[PDB]
Amino acid sequence: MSSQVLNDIVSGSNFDHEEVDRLWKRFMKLDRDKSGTIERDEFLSLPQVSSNPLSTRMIAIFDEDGGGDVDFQEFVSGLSAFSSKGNKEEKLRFAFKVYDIDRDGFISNGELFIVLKMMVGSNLKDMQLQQIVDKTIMEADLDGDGRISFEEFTRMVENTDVSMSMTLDQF
Amino acid sequence: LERVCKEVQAPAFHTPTNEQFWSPVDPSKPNLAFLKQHFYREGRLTEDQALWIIQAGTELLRAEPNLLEMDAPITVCGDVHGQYYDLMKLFEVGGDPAETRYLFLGDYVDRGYFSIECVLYLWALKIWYPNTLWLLRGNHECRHLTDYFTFKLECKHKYSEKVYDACMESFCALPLAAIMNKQFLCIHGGLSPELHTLEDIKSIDRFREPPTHGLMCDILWADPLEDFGTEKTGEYFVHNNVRGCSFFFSYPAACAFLEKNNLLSIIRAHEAQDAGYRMYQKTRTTGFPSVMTIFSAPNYLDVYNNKAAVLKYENNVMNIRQFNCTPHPYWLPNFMDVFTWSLPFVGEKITDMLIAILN
Amino acid sequence: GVTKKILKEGNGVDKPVKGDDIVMNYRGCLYDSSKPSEHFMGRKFDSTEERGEFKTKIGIGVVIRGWDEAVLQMSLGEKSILTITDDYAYGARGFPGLIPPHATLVFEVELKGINSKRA
Ligand SMILES: C=CC[C@@H]1/C=C(\C)C[C@H](C)C[C@H](OC)[C@H]2O[C@@](O)(C(=O)C(=O)N3CCCC[C@H]3C(=O)O[C@H](/C(C)=C/[C@@H]3CC[C@@H](O)[C@H](OC)C3)[C@H](C)[C@@H](O)CC1=O)[C@H](C)C[C@@H]2OC
Ligand SMILES: [Ca+2]
Ligand SMILES: [Ca+2]
Ligand SMILES: [Ca+2]
Ligand SMILES: [Ca+2]
Ligand SMILES: [Fe+3]
Ligand SMILES: [Zn+2]
Repeated sequence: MSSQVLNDIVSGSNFDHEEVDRLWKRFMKLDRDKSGTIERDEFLSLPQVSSNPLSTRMIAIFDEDGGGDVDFQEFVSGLSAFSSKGNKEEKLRFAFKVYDIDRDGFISNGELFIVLKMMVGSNLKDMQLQQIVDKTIMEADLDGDGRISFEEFTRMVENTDVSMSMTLDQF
Repeated sequence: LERVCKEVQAPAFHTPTNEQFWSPVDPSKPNLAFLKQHFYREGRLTEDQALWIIQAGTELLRAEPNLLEMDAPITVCGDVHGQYYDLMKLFEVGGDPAETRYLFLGDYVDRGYFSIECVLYLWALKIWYPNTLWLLRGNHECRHLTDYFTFKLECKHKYSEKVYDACMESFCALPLAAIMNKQFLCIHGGLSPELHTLEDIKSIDRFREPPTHGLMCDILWADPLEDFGTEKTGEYFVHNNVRGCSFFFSYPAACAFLEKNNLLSIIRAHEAQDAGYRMYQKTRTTGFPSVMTIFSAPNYLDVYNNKAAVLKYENNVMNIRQFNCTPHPYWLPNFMDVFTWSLPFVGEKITDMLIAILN
Repeated sequence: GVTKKILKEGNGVDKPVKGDDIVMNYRGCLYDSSKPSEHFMGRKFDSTEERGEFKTKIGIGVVIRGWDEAVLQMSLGEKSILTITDDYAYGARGFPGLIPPHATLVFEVELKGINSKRA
């Protein structure tokens, strides 16, 4: 259905040609129906994925254009932020995108509640979770628009090693 | 969404303008009604607003004697420990301070995560009602305990170390005791082997951190014996192994003090009570309880499910008013924001899926 | 890595296994050597008293290692102290703002539930 230039995927990412060749093999393992794209069900058919509270966030982040499936360029770009060769900013950007459900570049009150609730379940009552979301926004929202920009996010998490969290040792 | 839980009241997200902060009735004082609801909504002051309140309170407190003397009627209150939402209930049941005399026995801060709201609102009340509301020092109003527990962290999170330091200086100005209605010694903690007459309180240099030993320590730290009133040994004082400092004092010690100083009872706080109060053995001489403990923090620590109480003394009746806890907003441990809280787990979840995909 | 001192035995029959949902009350404190008789529990950093009961899958590595191993050795209703050295908790990294680098943790725990069962 499509074409792509492997050298451009290489130069546009943190990966070298050998790594991208290996990534193509992993992509084919995922692409069970050999369509050339990873459909939602092809992610969710992995038990380690369907049982993970952030599965729908990771799928959505991979699907850069929001078109409903993941092509090889999107697969490589999504993984590139986790390279040990990657920088501090792109790892913070990936973390920001976990919370920014509608991809508009700001975390809203409701987005932050929804994503946190995915992970905490009934460990917090809705009122409790809403209260600490509200106060985090109150503290992070320096320009007063009720939402959290990428710059406001990075300021809040200065003392967290987000780079360590957002790296994979082996590709 | 824009918001998921619409029925949950949002906090006050902005600091008051100076126009909002100052009272329209008396522009030299803060707007109390405004402050009361602002803190109820988890709102913050500006640093300059907070420093003004703390410093204005310090100027009033430092002019007061070590030993206050005031008549009844009055509402006497024990520990509050930062439980602002219960402090609101305390005033509902104890009387509006616009028309009610108050005496607090200390421990305004620590454990509860609304300690700075308790201090700023009580200090604002002191500024409005300097001749009808009084504040004593508790053992928590000092640097050592506020650093060990939560108040220093709370001030640094919500305000600044400068605000914390201003509170510490204000706490050094808090009076240490009161004689209430020429009848009751009111202190936070307890008697002392060095507390012979009331002149001993007056001689203290209170404007300093409490020492680890000595009369000033004991006033803030001492407890009645566990078997107060049914002792076997004749000792007046024994080392307090529960606190690790100061003393337990006995019923005979309390009777001796009261008789020597022509007082009826010691009213104190400092120990949590399931009922919010405890009355100890009556004296032979007058038949008043020799000691009363009053404790005003209900469901203390979110743990004990105890009642709180205040004492309302008027027309020669000691009215005991208990109240139960009120719900309060939730904070993560150490005031942590939800990104700091969640990001470690977020990292684990994401990389667990990438590993599954790649391996 | 972790030691478990029993304070009240549970029912001695229902024990969590890998993959079970467990329900736990706890108080977690920093280790303080000056406090034997408080089980070396110093300053509290968290507890369920102030929030609500704690729920997690057990034995699959989504909580710290000391919990993941010790909880499999509890029975329903058991109340115990877990003393966990840093390499079975948060290690060098600690937890920013809450758990210092290389901290030994002490938890008082009570196993309230395993899947549908309640103590
Ligand atoms: C979106 C929210 C995040 C999500 C939070 C919740 C479901 C709320 C739940 C009540 C946690 C508490 O929230 C108030 C708070 O509990 C502590 O105070 C605590 O008492 C503690 O030590 N516990 C909790 C009880 C089980 C043992 C241990 C834990 O293993 O906790 C786990 C933990 C932090 C594991 C890390 C994960 C990162 C790895 O790198 C690290 O590897 C070393 C181990 C928790 C249960 C995670 O499974 C789930 C989450 O993290 C932590 C000190 C900080 C923690 O907040 C994060
Ligand atoms: Ca496919
Ligand atoms: Ca796509
Ligand atoms: Ca958004
Ligand atoms: Ca903003
Ligand atoms: Fe106290
Ligand atoms: Zn006290």
